[PDB]
Amino acid sequence: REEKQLEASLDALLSQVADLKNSLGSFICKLENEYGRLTWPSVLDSFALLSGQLNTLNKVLKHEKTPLFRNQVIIPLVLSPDRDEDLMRQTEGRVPVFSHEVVPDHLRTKPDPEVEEQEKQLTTDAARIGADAAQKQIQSLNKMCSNLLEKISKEERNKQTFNPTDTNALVAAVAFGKGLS
Amino acid sequence: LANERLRALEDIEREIGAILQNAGTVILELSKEKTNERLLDRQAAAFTASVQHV
Amino acid sequence: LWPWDSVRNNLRSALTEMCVLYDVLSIVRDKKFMTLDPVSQDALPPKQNPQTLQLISKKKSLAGAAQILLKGAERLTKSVTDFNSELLRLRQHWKLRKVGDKILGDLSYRSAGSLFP
Amino acid sequence: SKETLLQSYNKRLKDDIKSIMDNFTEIIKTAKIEDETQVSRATQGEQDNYEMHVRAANIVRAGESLMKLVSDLKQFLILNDFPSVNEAIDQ
Repeated sequence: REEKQLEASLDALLSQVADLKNSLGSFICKLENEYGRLTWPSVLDSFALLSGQLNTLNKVLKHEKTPLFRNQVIIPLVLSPDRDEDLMRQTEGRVPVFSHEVVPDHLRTKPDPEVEEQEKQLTTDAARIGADAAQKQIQSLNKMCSNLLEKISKEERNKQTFNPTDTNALVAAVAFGKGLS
Repeated sequence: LANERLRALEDIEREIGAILQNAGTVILELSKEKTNERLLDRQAAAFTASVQHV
Repeated sequence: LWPWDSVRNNLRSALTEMCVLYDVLSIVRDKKFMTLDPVSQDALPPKQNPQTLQLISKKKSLAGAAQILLKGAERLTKSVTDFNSELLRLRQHWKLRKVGDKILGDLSYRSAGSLFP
Repeated sequence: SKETLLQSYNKRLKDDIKSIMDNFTEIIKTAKIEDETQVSRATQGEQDNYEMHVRAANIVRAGESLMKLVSDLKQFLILNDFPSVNEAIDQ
């Protein structure tokens, strides 16, 4: 029951890996082989699609129809000094040698060093007024976005120079004597 | 024979005014207080229908 | 390749974490060497976790949208303020013609009345 | 034929019309608010911003594409006209 509920999310989460590899491996060879003929819209479209579809798919497989983000247990159990061929079978040759420290390195839950200063900023902007004025600002801005989508939803919804009848009247008027008396 | 190049200049140099129309829409939008909501709405409607007359 | 160097390693930065995610989710799915246990615990937030994130996220989204709009807005204003000026001479002084993708013109007196192949 | 070129220009004009509306719709479609159901919302806002950034650049490049495709027909119209062609020859 629950294990299949984990599986139906994680299988597609690792299916997103295939699309990400198909993007990046092609990018690696096409950057080296085709550095010239610079086309900024061509790479901007690739960046736009990578931002669009991958970031939506991993989010929709990690934020809904998924096990809770604080529930499961990430457990490393086997590690050896020599190369464990199971990982190179799974990762298709990636993460080589299978060192002792690379298994703690795999669970790199520590963020970037600049994350410490942005957390310091998150403790710094709370020194001034917070969740009292900005709360009503984002409430009024949510109502403003409702007004904008209402505006969008209310905004989302030859001469006959030739005359065949007159031409057929002209071709018949001079044919015989009608319309002269 | 300069009439159609004048029409093309009307197509081109309107787009600066279109940029200013979008800017005047969004700056009045990000304002917390908007007494002239009619000005904002007519800026948006003018930007919508003016690309259409272009 | 001396250019495009930091973009390559910064793409491997996203590559490695996503590979680790793939490896751990392919070893979670296998029942061997893995312990499955539903641990339903709740972490209390000290602040309104959806609302306090909404304090900054939509504000930065709208601000960055306006900034990246204004990035390309001023780029095209100076890019438009002579190519077609001389192109209106050859239509009037001489004979103009277009074929395929290239503009050409004849020189014979066929227009002036000369039967010369 | 000539009608094929006319239909190609009409099709690309209608594609230019469609692209602008498709760019403006998805910016405000993604701005709606939804309740969280096991989401861990810390990663969604930066995703929405980074997807808004490319959508506005899509409008910018759509305007650039309009500027280029107008100039594409500018040289097409300039080669075959009759405002003063039969008039300026005899003047």
